[PDB]
Amino acid sequence: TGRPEWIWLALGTALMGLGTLYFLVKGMGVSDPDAKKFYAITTLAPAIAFTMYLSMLLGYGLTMVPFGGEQNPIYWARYADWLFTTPLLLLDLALLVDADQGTILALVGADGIMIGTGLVGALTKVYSYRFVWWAISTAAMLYILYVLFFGFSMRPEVASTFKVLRNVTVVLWSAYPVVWLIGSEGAGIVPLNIETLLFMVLDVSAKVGFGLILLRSRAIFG
Amino acid sequence: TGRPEWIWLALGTALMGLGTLYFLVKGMGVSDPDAKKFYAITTLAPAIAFTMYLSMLLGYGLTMVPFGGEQNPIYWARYADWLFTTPLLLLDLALLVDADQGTILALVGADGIMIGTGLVGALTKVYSYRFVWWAISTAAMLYILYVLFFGFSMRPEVASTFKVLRNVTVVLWSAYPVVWLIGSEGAGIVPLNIETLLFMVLDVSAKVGFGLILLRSRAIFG
Amino acid sequence: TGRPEWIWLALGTALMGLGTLYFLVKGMGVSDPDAKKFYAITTLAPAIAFTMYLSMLLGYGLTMVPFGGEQNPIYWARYADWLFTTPLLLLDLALLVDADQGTILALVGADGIMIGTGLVGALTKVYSYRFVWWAISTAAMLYILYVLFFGFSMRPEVASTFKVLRNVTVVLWSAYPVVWLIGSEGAGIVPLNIETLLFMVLDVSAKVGFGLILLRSRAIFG
Ligand SMILES: CC(C)CCCCCCCCCCCC[C@H](C)CCCCCCCC(C)C
Ligand SMILES: CC(C)CCCCCCCCCCCC[C@H](C)CCCCCCCC(C)C
Ligand SMILES: CC(C)CCCCCCCCCCCC[C@H](C)CCCCCCCC(C)C
Ligand SMILES: *C\C=C(C)/C=C/C=C(C)/C=C/C1=C(C)CCCC1(C)C
Ligand SMILES: *C\C=C(C)/C=C/C=C(C)/C=C/C1=C(C)CCCC1(C)C
Ligand SMILES: *C\C=C(C)/C=C/C=C(C)/C=C/C1=C(C)CCCC1(C)C
Repeated sequence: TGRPEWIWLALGTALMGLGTLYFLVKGMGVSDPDAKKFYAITTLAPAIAFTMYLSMLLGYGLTMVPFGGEQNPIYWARYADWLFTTPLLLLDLALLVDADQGTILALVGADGIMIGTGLVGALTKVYSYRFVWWAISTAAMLYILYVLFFGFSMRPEVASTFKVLRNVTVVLWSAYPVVWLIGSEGAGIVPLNIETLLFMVLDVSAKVGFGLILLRSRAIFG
Repeated sequence: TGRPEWIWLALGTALMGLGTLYFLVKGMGVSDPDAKKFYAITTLAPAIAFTMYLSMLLGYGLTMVPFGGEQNPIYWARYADWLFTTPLLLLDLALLVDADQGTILALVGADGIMIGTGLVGALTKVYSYRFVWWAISTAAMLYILYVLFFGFSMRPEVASTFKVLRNVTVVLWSAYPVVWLIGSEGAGIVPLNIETLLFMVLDVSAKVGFGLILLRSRAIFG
Repeated sequence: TGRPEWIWLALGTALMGLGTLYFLVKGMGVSDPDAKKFYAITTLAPAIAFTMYLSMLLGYGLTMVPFGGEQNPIYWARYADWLFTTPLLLLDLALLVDADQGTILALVGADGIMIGTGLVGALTKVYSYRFVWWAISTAAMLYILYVLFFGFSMRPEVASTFKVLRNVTVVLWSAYPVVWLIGSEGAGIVPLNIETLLFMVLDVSAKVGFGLILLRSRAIFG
């Protein structure tokens, strides 16, 4: 359509949907409780992602925010996307190590403050305050990843599995605040169509790729 | 008032409130844990429903959406209603059969995508895309009901109880996407005042009736 | 800034942030599960509160509502604040006595109807209906506190601890609907800058003070 980033919203819609289906069919048959939790958690993300990517593609997940002298297109559906799918990722990581509730409660709460303050940053009309919200949202993320290491006697399956998804996690998660800071929402260094592609690349890798790495091990079975 | 559907919003407000009270007084005395969960879940729905029906009655739960050449009155409070009360219904059904977490997580998540995409459909200005959101929301519902049967060794109390509320569930739940598709939100086949009545009839039967069928058995006691 | 209540939004921002930090550092080291839940719950509130107080301070958490012949400044971030932090308080109180799920589900649900209908009251343009929402929100709160006493064999630690925070709870919680009713949102008896101070005084005492009373006892340790 008229928006150059359309192609990347369409490709991400497509990869999120083909990914959930894969996951659905993959999930049919399974009857292991625990396994019935990663499939759930793991399948729902691009499931939710699918709808949120489609809401962007069709234009619903978009709003205009004025700042720095203009009308900046802002896809709030991302935050609705992540606010629902980041704890799924942290729940998959959490259940993985068997985290006590107090820390899981601490992770999703920092999580909604992370997405929550990320979304506040996204829609704040005062340019310099956008970077205050980023800094608090980055400190919460920066907080979560700190727990993601020394925040916690596991089986060598889930654990080695835990190294991967955590390292893929720091790099992936930390890449998100850099793309925000450099794209149209932040300094405006990188064009929205490139930022959209970077986010869809992280989202598909986060949703589908990270998905394709977790459930393909017996780290998930009880 | 000026809106012909007012009478049905007022009657539903009334039946939701008299229903929660019934449930409240009914619930006082009870000290069985499990039983303390159906009363909770079961009472809260028309409790929440009451407030959401009243917000419609008083006009707050209403917004105007342009499409197909006009300003269509849209009661978003329904989705806020269902987004909060449909998992209560699925939690009552779920706890009922004792569903593992992975499937309960899978049901509420499809559930918020169901209400979530239903609400997206409801407020999307592009007429043909409204029917795409309906189709995904119907596929999630269509998904949930599929689990509602072959998605799972129970006592003959909860189980026979489970036949009822599930069958009342498929017919009730499946009636909702038909009323949406045929009313003002969808094809506009049926007037808003008739659609409102159908929804309030399903909502009262869903909230109060379905309520009046569950807790009046020892299928709920531990 | 131009708003006289700014000073109180700035002080509350500050006290909420210094308070979470205190709590964070206090929380580092702890490895007791249960204790890892009060710190979580307890720390997150002024954590969330911090961001919501800052969103008010910077102007984001504010909207204008017309009624009684004018444009009344309304800080919706409070409800987003409380909707997220009141169940944390009730979870701290709940876990404290070890409440069965049915009642905890019943408390947060009345809770979101309390904040939920409080927020509806806050943004309703019809003046007399604002007081209907207050009355339902007060009845839910009035409901929660009723459970807060006779809504439930505990250790003399958590229990005596329970007397305090509950009594501090009724007075604190009940003070909130009085400040609402008397401030700019309600009868307009008390100026917004005084109402803001009263709420920040309750919020800081609720978030930080109530915080500073709970975790400083072994009522929290397992
Ligand atoms: C064969 C299997 C395992 C999966 C393929 C199903 C297709 C849809 C989504 C999965 C695609 C690829 C794996 C995810 C990995 C990535 C790091 C995602 C970023 C790349 C984006 C475009 C490149 C191609 C791919 C989408 C296959
Ligand atoms: C006597 C008991 C069990 C309940 C009556 C309390 C009143 C309020 C709500 C309950 C009403 C009726 C039972 C619910 C069943 C229905 C299928 C609802 C649809 C009907 C709507 C109008 C018809 C009358 C009734 C509301 C009694
Ligand atoms: C020394 C410790 C325990 C705490 C101090 C850290 C500072 C920040 C927040 C804590 C402040 C005070 C305790 C909370 C109690 C109150 C009833 C709050 C209302 C008072 C507001 C202003 C008065 C001063 C104080 C904020 C210290
Ligand atoms: C969908 C999956 C992933 C893991 C999404 C993760 C996204 C982030 C981790 C976001 C952090 C953000 C922060 C830290 C800074 C401001 C805005 C963001 C929301 C992009
Ligand atoms: C309040 C109780 C009940 C069971 C509500 C159930 C409602 C639905 C099941 C809705 C499904 C919808 C779908 C399937 C299609 C588009 C829009 C709806 C939200 C009405
Ligand atoms: C942040 C901590 C506390 C305990 C906040 C508690 C707030 C209330 C208890 C609010 C009740 C309200 C009611 C009862 C009446 C209408 C509006 C309010 C939301 C202020």
